[PDB]
Amino acid sequence: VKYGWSTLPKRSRPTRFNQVTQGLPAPTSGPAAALKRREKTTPLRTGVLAVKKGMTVFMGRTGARIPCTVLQLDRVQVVANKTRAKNGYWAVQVGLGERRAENVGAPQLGYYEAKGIPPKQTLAEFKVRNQDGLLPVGVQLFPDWFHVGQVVDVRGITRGMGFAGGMKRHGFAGQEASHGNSLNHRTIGSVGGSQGSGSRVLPGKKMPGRMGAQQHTVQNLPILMVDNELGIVVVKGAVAGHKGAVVKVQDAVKKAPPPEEFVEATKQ
Amino acid sequence: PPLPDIPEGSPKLMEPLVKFVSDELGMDDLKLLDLREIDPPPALGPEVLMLFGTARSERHLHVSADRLVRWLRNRGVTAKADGLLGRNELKTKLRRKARKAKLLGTTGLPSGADDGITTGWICVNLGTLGWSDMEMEFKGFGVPQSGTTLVVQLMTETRREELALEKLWSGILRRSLERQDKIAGK
Amino acid sequence: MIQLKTMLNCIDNSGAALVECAMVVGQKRHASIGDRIVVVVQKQRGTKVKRGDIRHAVVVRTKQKVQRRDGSVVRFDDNACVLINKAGDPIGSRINGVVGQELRKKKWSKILSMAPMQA
Amino acid sequence: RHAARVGDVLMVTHRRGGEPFAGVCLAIRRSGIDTAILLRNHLGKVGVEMWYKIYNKNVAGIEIIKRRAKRARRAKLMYMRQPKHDMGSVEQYVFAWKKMRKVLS
Amino acid sequence: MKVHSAIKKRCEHCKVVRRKANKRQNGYLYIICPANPRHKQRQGYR
RNA sequence: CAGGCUAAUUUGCGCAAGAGUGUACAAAAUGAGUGCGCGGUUUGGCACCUCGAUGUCGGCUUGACUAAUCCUCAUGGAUGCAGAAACUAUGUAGGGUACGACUGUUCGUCGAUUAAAAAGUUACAUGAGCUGGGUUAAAUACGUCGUGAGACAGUAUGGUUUCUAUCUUCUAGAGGGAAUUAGAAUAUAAUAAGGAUUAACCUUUGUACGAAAGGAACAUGGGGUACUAUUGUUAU
RNA sequence: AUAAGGAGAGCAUGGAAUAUUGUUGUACGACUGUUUAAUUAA
Ligand SMILES: [K+]
Ligand SMILES: [Mg+2]
Ligand SMILES: [Mg+2]
Ligand SMILES: [Mg+2]
Ligand SMILES: [Mg+2]
Ligand SMILES: [Mg+2]
Ligand SMILES: [Mg+2]
Ligand SMILES: [Mg+2]
Ligand SMILES: [Mg+2]
Ligand SMILES: [Mg+2]
Ligand SMILES: [Mg+2]
Ligand SMILES: [Mg+2]
Ligand SMILES: [Mg+2]
Ligand SMILES: [Mg+2]
Ligand SMILES: [Mg+2]
Ligand SMILES: [Mg+2]
Ligand SMILES: [Mg+2]
Ligand SMILES: [Mg+2]
Ligand SMILES: [Mg+2]
Ligand SMILES: [Mg+2]
Ligand SMILES: [Mg+2]
Ligand SMILES: [Mg+2]
Ligand SMILES: [Zn+2]
Repeated sequence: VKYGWSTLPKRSRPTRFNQVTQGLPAPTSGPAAALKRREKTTPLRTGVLAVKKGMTVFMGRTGARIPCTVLQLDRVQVVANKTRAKNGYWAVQVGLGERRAENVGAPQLGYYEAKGIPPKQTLAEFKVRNQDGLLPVGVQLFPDWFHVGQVVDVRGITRGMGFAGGMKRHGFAGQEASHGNSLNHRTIGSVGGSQGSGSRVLPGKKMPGRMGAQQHTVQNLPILMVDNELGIVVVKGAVAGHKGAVVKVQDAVKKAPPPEEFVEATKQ
Repeated sequence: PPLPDIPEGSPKLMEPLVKFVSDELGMDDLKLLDLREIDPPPALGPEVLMLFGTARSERHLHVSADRLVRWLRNRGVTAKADGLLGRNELKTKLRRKARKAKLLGTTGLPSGADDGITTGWICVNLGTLGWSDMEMEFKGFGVPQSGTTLVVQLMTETRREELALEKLWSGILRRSLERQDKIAGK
Repeated sequence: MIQLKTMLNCIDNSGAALVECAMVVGQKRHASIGDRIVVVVQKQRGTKVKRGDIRHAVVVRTKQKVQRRDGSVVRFDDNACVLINKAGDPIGSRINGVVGQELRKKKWSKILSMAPMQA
Repeated sequence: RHAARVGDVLMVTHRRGGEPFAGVCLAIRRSGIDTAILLRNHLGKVGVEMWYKIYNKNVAGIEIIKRRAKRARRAKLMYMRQPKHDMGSVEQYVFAWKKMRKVLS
Repeated sequence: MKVHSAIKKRCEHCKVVRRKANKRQNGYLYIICPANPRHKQRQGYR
């Protein structure tokens, strides 16, 4: 095998010939079984691309100081809808910002040409639960897409930290400072056992290396403020990345979807 | 004997409370101290109304205290008894005690003078229930709302004499009143 | 932030003047205002506590700055505490000094019933 | 000129209770909505400092009860923690201030 | 219940049954007794 | 010295049988002297084998695995399970099992917390990763033995701890590539490999149970001095 | 024994060096010295 329990050649396409309508058991794997075991968690509605603008506090009447991060929506449009009959899952492609036509390539210039949308800066897909989550292509999403008090998840790329050691990367304790230590203060110490442990370093061993600059998701962050004119969506807590980086905001998977009235008002 | 007069201006929960702790709990002596005239608000709330009661025995106090917390819980007030051990908080203390005896072999049983399972004072702090706006001069945001704080101190006869918290807060009262007159003048 | 080997002041009329912290009870993080600790009496004041007696105490004052929920940050000039028994009942009967405002939210009504000042 | 300067003595009245805290301003951090001020006072015999957010709603009001004779030659007055320059207790200026209000009012 | 390597009937009401045998395992021999629940025994370890 | 063979012995266990204890009643618990066994931890035997050792081991760093379970989860038995606690046994190794004092050390001993402060294998797991508590010296003093040189599993103080990583493994990041196949831009699924993984407290109508003293299981809630939910407080 | 104990415009009469943990009590050797150049200075 190469990946998992399957020995099937990667160039063979037998999916259409093993159909449940012919009396075969519904497979436990595949796009169909992957969507069925994620139906509850999958967000009902699409998300928005926002730009991290900074951190502050939301001072509330009577005495509440709530640390919060500001995320700005900069011309968030709907670019494409990914259906299940065409792609294998439900999702909405969202665009953010703009880019100069010269910098956009011809393959992408003809892609926006077939939609009536100006070239965007970035693109991202947000998985929706069913066909009711697909929106018309070319509609702008404003901060009012969310409501105050709605918990969301913010996905952003964490700050880069280059080649990290063992202390900063894996929280290693290090070694002593002055009681006879010899050139080994911030080093990782032992890397394994001896002949009884395989006479090798074991896969997955924690070692120095690059840290940061990866996607990180912060779940269950309420929405404290929603200002359309400013274009901002203030969320509680911290968010991954630097100021000026694009992040993905969507409803929380571990929390119930917003009421039926809200999901319909926003669509209305 | 009679009941402690209710200071004019107390909340509507002050009259049933005094009746409850007297006619249903069985406190020997009850004295309600009006300490709502202290210039610097004490470290219990704006205006305290310490109610002092005497229990027959530590066991009676522990039951009466827990009986009062459940009586106030049926009205919305969420009181926190400072000295009332919980159901499982007592298990762990008993487990460790009995566990150590098993290992040692009953060599510390007569030496467990202080265990943390018995107390002769319980302070049921009801908190500041009724909040209202004051009247101040600020040209500032608003007025610093104040509210009456209720505190029920139930202890035994032996423990009510050692502490002597009745003469502590009484002395504090008159002191804060004399100092107040200095500012005004008369 | 009170740890092991830390020396604190006793502000109650228990007969202790200078105690040393021996254990942070119930937590791994260092004791802050309103936290329970186990101390060892190191000095006295000219049923009192004799030097060397191990008792439980509560931190009331910390030199480390403590941030309240509203953004107020309080700092004291020294670390103080009041001796208590394992039950939670003040050994002393009167507090002479100012205690932090974090004793109100951690249910220390007994310490706050000795008429201590607050900051 | 009329604003409160570092080195002056202020008095912060708290929303919940009205408990006033008086002290000499040692620092002013201007950080947008989180602007804060540091007040030092000796309560009892203990020196207690306090950072206060001026734009929070838990501070009912701030008043200047005593101004500094000469402007301080420093932005921060952290040297007032040393016994040499420690102003000590501020109760004197608080008592003298309340009297003025009562007599006038 | 008592897991013995030698299970025996201890009264007239004790019955020998093989339970928990399914398409994935062989099961164990049990001594089930409705009169006295102290006679409950099993043969084999999971 | 480690590895290898053996398993007398063990501070490693299981099963079978049942003298006996259990007011009664073998198997709730307990189990004499024994029998049949597993296993490779302690003290040994052997000697295939010259090599990092005589406390063969301690601490640090970093693990991986085992399950014969100290804590947390499910559960059978208990004239000796009323409740609570505790006992015995069956499932189960996901995550934890801390801190300090005195002891050269692990052996250990104690202090105070804690839900608990359980074990073992990996060449003391790991010194081309650290330490030197050790592993060996020459100096000196004392003690014991010897006619003496000396010896001692003695005692005390002191006493140079090398290496720029070739290969495999490993952690990261790259050059080229073969792709249903002319090659690209952008967004991407099935699937794969890993990560996260603690516990406590209040809340039962102080209820069930109990003569009383005592005192549960089940379940909900404890995100808000923002929204919202909820409980109170005053005004209409 | 320099015992100890009392003391020498702005935050500071301001850098460097002087400048080092202090005190007390034990064991051994009276003391200053000498010793295995290059692991043992006692
Ligand atoms: K070094
Ligand atoms: Mg960078
Ligand atoms: Mg370190
Ligand atoms: Mg191999
Ligand atoms: Mg190898
Ligand atoms: Mg018999
Ligand atoms: Mg078990
Ligand atoms: Mg049963
Ligand atoms: Mg039970
Ligand atoms: Mg799991
Ligand atoms: Mg070791
Ligand atoms: Mg090695
Ligand atoms: Mg010699
Ligand atoms: Mg000799
Ligand atoms: Mg030397
Ligand atoms: Mg190489
Ligand atoms: Mg996927
Ligand atoms: Mg849990
Ligand atoms: Mg509110
Ligand atoms: Mg000499
Ligand atoms: Mg030499
Ligand atoms: Mg030398
Ligand atoms: Zn039977």
